[PDB]
Amino acid sequence: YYVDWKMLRDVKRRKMAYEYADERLRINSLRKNTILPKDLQEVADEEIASLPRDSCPVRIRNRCVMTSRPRGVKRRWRLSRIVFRHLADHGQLSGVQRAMW
Amino acid sequence: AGFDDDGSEFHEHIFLDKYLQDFPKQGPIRHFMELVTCGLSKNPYLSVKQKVEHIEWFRNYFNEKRVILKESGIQLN
Amino acid sequence: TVDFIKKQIEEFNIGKRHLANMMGEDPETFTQEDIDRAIAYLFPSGLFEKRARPIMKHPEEIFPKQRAIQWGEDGRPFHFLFYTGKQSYYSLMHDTYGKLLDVEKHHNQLRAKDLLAEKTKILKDPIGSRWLIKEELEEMLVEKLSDQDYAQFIRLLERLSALPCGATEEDFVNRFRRSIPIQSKKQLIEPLQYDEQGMAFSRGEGKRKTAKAEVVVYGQGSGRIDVNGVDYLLYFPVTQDREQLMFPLHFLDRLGKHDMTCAVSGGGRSAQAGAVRLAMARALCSFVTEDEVEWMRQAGLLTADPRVRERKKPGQEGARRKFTWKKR
Amino acid sequence: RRKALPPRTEKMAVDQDWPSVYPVAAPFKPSAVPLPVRMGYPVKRGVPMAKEGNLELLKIPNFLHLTPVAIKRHCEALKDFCTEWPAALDSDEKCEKHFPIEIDTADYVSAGPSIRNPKARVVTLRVKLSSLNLDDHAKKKLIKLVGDRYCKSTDVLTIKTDRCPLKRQNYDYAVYLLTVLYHESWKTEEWEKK
Amino acid sequence: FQDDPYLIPTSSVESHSFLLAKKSGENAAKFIINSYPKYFQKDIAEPHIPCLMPEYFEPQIEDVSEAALQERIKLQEPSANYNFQQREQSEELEEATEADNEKSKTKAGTWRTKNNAERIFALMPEKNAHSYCTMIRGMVKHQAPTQALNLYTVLLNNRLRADVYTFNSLIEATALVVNEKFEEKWNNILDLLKQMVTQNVKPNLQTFNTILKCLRRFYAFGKLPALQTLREMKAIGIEPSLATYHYVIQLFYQHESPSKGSSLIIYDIMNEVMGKRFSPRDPDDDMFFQSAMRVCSSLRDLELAYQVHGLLNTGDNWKLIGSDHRRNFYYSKFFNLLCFMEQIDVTLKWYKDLIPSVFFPHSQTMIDLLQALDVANRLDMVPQIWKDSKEYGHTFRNELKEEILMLMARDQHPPELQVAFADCAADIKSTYESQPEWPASSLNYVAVLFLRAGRTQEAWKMLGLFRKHNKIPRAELLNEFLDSAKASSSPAQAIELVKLASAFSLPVCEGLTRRVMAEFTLTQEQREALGELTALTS
Amino acid sequence: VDVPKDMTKPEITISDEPDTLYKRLSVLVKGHDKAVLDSYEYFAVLAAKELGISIKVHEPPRKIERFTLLKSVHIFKKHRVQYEMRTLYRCLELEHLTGSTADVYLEYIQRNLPEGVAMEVTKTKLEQLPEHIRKPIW
Amino acid sequence: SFFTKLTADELWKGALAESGAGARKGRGKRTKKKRRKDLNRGQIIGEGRHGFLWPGLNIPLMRNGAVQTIAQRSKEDQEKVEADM
Amino acid sequence: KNRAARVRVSKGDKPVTYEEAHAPHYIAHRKGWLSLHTGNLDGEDHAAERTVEDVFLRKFMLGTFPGCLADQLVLKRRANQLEICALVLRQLPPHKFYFLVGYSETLLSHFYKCPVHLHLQTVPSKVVYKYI
Amino acid sequence: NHNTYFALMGTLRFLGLYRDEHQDFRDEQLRLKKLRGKGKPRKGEGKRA
RNA sequence: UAAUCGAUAAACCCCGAUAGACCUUACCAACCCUUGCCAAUUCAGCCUAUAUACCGCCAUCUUCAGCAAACCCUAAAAAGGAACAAUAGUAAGCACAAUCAUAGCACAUAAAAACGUUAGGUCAAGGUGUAGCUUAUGGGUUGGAAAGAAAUGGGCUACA
Ligand SMILES: [Mg+2]
Ligand SMILES: [Mg+2]
Ligand SMILES: [Mg+2]
Ligand SMILES: [Mg+2]
Ligand SMILES: [Mg+2]
Ligand SMILES: [Mg+2]
Ligand SMILES: [Mg+2]
Ligand SMILES: [Mg+2]
Ligand SMILES: [Mg+2]
Ligand SMILES: [Mg+2]
Ligand SMILES: [Mg+2]
Ligand SMILES: [Mg+2]
Ligand SMILES: [Mg+2]
Ligand SMILES: [Mg+2]
Ligand SMILES: [Mg+2]
Ligand SMILES: [Mg+2]
Ligand SMILES: [Mg+2]
Ligand SMILES: [Mg+2]
Ligand SMILES: [Mg+2]
Ligand SMILES: [Mg+2]
Ligand SMILES: [Mg+2]
Ligand SMILES: [Mg+2]
Repeated sequence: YYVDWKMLRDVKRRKMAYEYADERLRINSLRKNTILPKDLQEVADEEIASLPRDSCPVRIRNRCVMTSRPRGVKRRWRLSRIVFRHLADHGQLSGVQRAMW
Repeated sequence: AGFDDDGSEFHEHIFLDKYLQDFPKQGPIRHFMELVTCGLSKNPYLSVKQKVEHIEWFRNYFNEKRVILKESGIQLN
Repeated sequence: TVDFIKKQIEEFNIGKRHLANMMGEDPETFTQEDIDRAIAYLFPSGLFEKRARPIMKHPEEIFPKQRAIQWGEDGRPFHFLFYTGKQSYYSLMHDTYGKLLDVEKHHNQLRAKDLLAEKTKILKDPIGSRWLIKEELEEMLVEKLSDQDYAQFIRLLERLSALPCGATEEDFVNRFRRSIPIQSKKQLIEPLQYDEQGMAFSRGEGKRKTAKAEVVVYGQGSGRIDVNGVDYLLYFPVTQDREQLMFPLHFLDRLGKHDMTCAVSGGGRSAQAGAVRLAMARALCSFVTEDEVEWMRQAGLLTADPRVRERKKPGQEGARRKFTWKKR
Repeated sequence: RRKALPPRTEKMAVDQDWPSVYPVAAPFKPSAVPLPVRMGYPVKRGVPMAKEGNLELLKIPNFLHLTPVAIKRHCEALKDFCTEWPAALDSDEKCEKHFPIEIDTADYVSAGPSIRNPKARVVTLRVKLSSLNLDDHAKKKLIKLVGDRYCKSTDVLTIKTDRCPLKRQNYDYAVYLLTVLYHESWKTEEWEKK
Repeated sequence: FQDDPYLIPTSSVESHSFLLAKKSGENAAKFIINSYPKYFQKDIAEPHIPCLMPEYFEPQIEDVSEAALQERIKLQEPSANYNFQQREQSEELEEATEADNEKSKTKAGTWRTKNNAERIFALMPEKNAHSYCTMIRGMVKHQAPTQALNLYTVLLNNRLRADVYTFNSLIEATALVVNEKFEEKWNNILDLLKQMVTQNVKPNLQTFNTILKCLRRFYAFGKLPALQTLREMKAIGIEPSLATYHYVIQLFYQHESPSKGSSLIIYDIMNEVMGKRFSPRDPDDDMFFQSAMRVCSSLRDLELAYQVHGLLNTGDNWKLIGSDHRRNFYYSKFFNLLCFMEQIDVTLKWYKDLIPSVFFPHSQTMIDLLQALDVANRLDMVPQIWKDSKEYGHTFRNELKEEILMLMARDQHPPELQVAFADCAADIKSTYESQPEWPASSLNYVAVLFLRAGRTQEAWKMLGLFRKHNKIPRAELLNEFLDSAKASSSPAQAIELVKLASAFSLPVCEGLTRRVMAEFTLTQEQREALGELTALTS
Repeated sequence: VDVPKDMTKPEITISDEPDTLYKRLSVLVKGHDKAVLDSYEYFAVLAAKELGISIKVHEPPRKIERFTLLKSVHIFKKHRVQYEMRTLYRCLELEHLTGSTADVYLEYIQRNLPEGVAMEVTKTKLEQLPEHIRKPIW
Repeated sequence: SFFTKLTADELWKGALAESGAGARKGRGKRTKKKRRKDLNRGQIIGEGRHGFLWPGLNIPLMRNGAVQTIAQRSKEDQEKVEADM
Repeated sequence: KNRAARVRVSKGDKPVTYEEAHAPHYIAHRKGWLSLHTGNLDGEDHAAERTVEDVFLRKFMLGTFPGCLADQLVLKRRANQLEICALVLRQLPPHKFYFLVGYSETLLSHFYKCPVHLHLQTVPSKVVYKYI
Repeated sequence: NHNTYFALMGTLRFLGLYRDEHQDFRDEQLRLKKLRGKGKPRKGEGKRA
């Protein structure tokens, strides 16, 4: 199993975003330019809206890997602020130490 | 090591003008495809075949949607 | 634990031979400094505490001083002061008092015979002699000591030293004396240099508030300062900044008698002026005699400025200004 | 049936060669090291912990396989693979006259299962304009053609290529740009007359 | 092996068991990897190492007969089931599809072979080149070469040439069948050899390897054709492998027992062999070094034992001997010689290098240590060898401890080695009484050890422990200990000696009674001298 | 005493293609602790001295990356815990090398690189001139 | 969901709550029992719910002089072992 | 009061190892890191990919060596091959030790697509540094 | 892939090579719960029955 | 209002959250699925209640110095244990101190601060004992979670 149902749904969102990465990249090119006439751009808006909801990368939420905490998570280690401390204080992460200056 | 990129060279990545021959030369389609080609040519994250498919996608999309280009008022093929 | 230390001796010796074999140096010429370098190379532990680094020393250096056996196989203690708790300290005190009484009797006999041949050896100021601290007495007398007992021993030593001294008791007291280093805080004076057909040349370095300054001084030129290729008036429009520049020159009456080029990097408008002041002061030492260098360092030109910006602390505003604390 | 064996310390020879004991990187097994070494913060009445069961000694990297004798023995065997540097290029002044083109290439290493590092594709080319056959007109055209990638004070043209995924593609792209810049700085077009 | 002492093997059987346990661990992991491939489908390494990918034992296509066979041949019973399913729908199989299917049976796998072989010829007109490669290789282990001899004639009549692997098997097939006649079988091999050159196929290394392999089990006087074909190999330009010399050395070893002249032939051929760096390009190169040092160990030739030891490390120290059963025999027979020809210094210098490092001696090797120490009268190393024998030969301790202690009775006892004399005896005798038959000869050793050491107190206690063991030693020991007691003026021990000896009726009790009388006269104990006479009379 | 004989058998061949030349090979060794970097500096300098390269070694300034996290779990923002990451740099500056000499030095250097450190290799390849630019006129 | 698991010592320390804040002054003792059971008491390492026999853990390494392969107990033999445990 | 990575002091009879006897404010001062790799450096990447493997290795080794693990693992990462230094009590026989070491050296390699070394150091018991 | 991690560890626990103390604790607690008499009801009978 | 929750004296109030258009989101209204993430499990899953059962993490006294195992003594002992020209106190250890970091010292800062008090905060970082849901207090889709009559805390901008 996964840690949480929210994590379960986020994995599906990431998978479908990767599956539709190319299509959205191609459709957004027709919308983000001024050279082409607006008549085709209004239809481009329609087909980019016709895509499934979870396909956009905006719905992707960066949670923690271990505890799936939706907030307080560092991007470098993909770890929550609590699990990161729990590991660093035990010394299982290299180069990480208490700051004294 | 272990990544040859199908034995491609710099001319297969930088110069994609050879794939723009079946497009209107003097229309806004060239204005848009030249920016697309410039973007793809500065892309080290993709192989040559993926850029070929990227060009072919615009190819078939433009050749499929023919009524809109004729209705827009500009003569496009 | 005597046999354990004895085995540690042979283990340390065979390890020393094997370490010499590893490094390829002569085990006969292989010394403790070489042991330290060898361990620092083989086991490069990066730790801020030096005692946590791998260390290989003599067992009598690593292990503390162990108490010897206090009684024989018949149960009778060896020393006669064993039942006093601190046999070594009380034996030292007893010996000191016995020698005090011996000195008293000898001096009484000498005074009766009207013979004064002793001298005052109590003042050892030019040598810099001091009395042992409690730690230096605890490393000698292996058992633990007390502050009041240490003070009593020192006060008895003063009584012994306040009496006419002979030969043996002076040597006995001398082993309880430590010599201090020279607390002379005189600085090193840079010798006057001559570079490329130029006379009266010197250099100085200064640093204040993250601003590094180098001053090149010529004692044969006229009075002018060139800062970073431009004039000092242009570089320091503020009057106070130029007052800082005049502060070292005016004190030594060397305003128009030196030509100087200053190169300063970092800091703000006043930090650069202060760093240039410090560097200029440290550079003008060579062109003056010794009696004015002390006046200058007592005026504050030769001392750096450790007043640096303190780091902001979490939960506060400016490392001192706390948040608005609401009582209720 | 428990069985405890005395370590190799009692069997270690005094003149035994240490490269034979520690040829490659090892986790510093205490039974293979006759060196009695104590690592750790001492106790007020105790002493730093010995080598047996010491985690601090295992944490640190050991350079026992890189003792000076072993380094000598290893480097002596590598002399057959290396080639001799020509003495005709001892000083940079003749190196600039003979090989004026410099190719800055970046190589990276990191511990892990992965090799691909995106910073490895960047290739730099540095060429001095004082070693080419440009005339006055072609030089003044080339300066404005390149723009800010030419240093006026040092007279060096820099071409930094990233567009190609591979290092070899970036390299031959860079030499192509150098050739094209040289050839296009020579052509005087109609609009140059105004 | 792991370098931790708790994991370092102590004996050869322990090393073998540890290696086998480690191997069991690895293939147990591989079983999990193959059984659950979906847990290892994710790839992290960029170079995409293929050896770390899971393997699949399932066919890709099941419905198509032409596709199922090519998978099930390479992946035993499923191979036959694939043929049974392919022949159900009358699917035509060419000469290439079933050749590998037949090879699959020839590799793994009596009565089923005939049924399979009928499907080989009757079903399809298959090519002879793909027929013999299965048949002739199958019936050799099926123990029936008479029908392979018929397929040879079928192949000859079908105008198709015979490859090297045909004659590799046919010569051995006709050689193994012997009925009161060997010359006819050898002549058949000669006829096949002369047809071999006519059939325009060069005789490879393995052909002359097999013809020589055939000659060892029949005649001890068959070395003349063996040497002739040995020279015939050199005449063509093919460098022989190790087994080609090994079989010659084997037959020469067989003829070496009655006449020692062939040993010199072995030596002169070995001298020419050892002049180059070799490469094990033949799978049968394992027994060569076994034979080449058994020839030297039987005839006690260390001058060439050193050269045989030097031959293997010339090419490669490990790629020459396959199994550990043979490396143990290697080192045992090397050190059997090395101990007692060359000097004790050389023996001890090689002892610490071969005994604890490579492999642990067998029961044969340990006796050679004793024989090497006894001839040169070396005593300082006896406790040094005994401590290693405790850990290595505990299994043979009950059968070999008897001969490790006689060396002490042959040499003298210096006054500086009393502690070494005491420690070994104490360690030997303190373990058997806590559990191990105790022989009476070790008491005669401990008595003489303590006699010159002057320790009668410890010598007396251990004597009674065996007298209470329901067995009594000889009376020479009793007389020696009586001399020891009278030297220290202890008459109290002699009365208990004689009382517990005369009751068990030693054969030299008549002299034991005289020695106690002399001791009592010396120590002024005539009252007790008469008292013990009264006790023995009663 | 038992030393094997004929232990050496390498495969070395000399090709006719001219060897590549390098002017400066920069090595930036980054690590967490200074003792490992110092021992590695000693090892690399000594190994370069046997091969005759005349290395120059200097220490680039360190980089300290600090960040701040909450001290408690649910609600305490006045109290924080600050963590630190130190990165120390060593510069092995090599000059006057060839393609094969650089390859062998990098072999002996990277094969024994520690676990907690990383290396950045910057090669300045030498090249005289390409072909279409030597002395052409279009 | 494997990274969400902890050590049995940590599980028991929270289960028994021996260091609870209410048990310090004396508010506890209402349910006066604290029993901790070690789950690895009679747990032989090699045995599992599948009943696999491994030559290194459950069964000896060698039988009849030959190497033992990976085996598996029968359904009824596994049930007998289950009844024993 | 700080409570992270700290074993509390008992009446004076608990045995505590050197790693547990030091608070987290002593890391890199008195005690070192239990794992070394390059992802935690300044201009390097792929820190989380190694961190997740680190945690999985801790848990997998704890479950694989039940009750015989003395201290925490030392996870070295050096040129595509990861070494696992473990301190193990001599509770299992060497026959079962050698089964598990060989099992792990291949299972971990096939699960991480990278060579894995396993080194075991056998201790008679848990070594005690502070009071016991 | 937490699914791969969890499934792999569960399978090795079942074959007896990995030992999951947390899962053993859960199993022991659930066994005590079912013995005392408050277990997990069947699907479809909790509400109506 | 159909529309979360917790904190809410010092020790809450730009606090969980270094962060809310769908997601996040645990809230609500409409609709769908019930061995329903996993190899399997009369099983999964619950952000359901209990922080007055917990672990893990912290606030507070607190830059206070005391806590405390093994002992010994008191004309009995609930408890206390000190006189330095010394009258019953030895004492491992945890604290403090020392050391370490802010790359030269000193100072300063940072860090550390034991045993315990507030049944202090956190079942909603995560696991969890106990009591409760299982065609639902579980799992998915869509749309909404206003607004300020009013009071107050902390900051930014200024009133020159
Ligand atoms: Mg959960
Ligand atoms: Mg301020
Ligand atoms: Mg609220
Ligand atoms: Mg509330
Ligand atoms: Mg409160
Ligand atoms: Mg929604
Ligand atoms: Mg929402
Ligand atoms: Mg819910
Ligand atoms: Mg509470
Ligand atoms: Mg105090
Ligand atoms: Mg009391
Ligand atoms: Mg105390
Ligand atoms: Mg300092
Ligand atoms: Mg201070
Ligand atoms: Mg603080
Ligand atoms: Mg402190
Ligand atoms: Mg409460
Ligand atoms: Mg509450
Ligand atoms: Mg919960
Ligand atoms: Mg709740
Ligand atoms: Mg307001
Ligand atoms: Mg605030």
